Amino acid sequence: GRILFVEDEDAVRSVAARLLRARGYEVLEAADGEEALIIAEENAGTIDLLISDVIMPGIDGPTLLKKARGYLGTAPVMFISGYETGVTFLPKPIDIKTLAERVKQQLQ
Repeated sequence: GRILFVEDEDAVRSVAARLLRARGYEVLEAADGEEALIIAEENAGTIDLLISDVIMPGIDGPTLLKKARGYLGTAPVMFISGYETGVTFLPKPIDIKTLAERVKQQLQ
């Protein structure tokens, strides 16, 4: 499954991305919404899931969704934070077992 994972905190993003790759997903990482929007455009219609932090330097995750939803098609979207159809919310700190369960549910 091709996941676009948008998270400004490098160590949080990298852990989650590596653990998702260990489960067989392709994970395209972005550190901000402006990078994510370019990735979404260049991969339009091939992304299966967007996972995004809510509050990030630059545009927030929900604004990214508004800009990127067309490139994402019907892909589900999962927002994450320590604080439109197919939109879910997972609190931080992220538990990998729960993250993997939710990714699987949204993709199946």
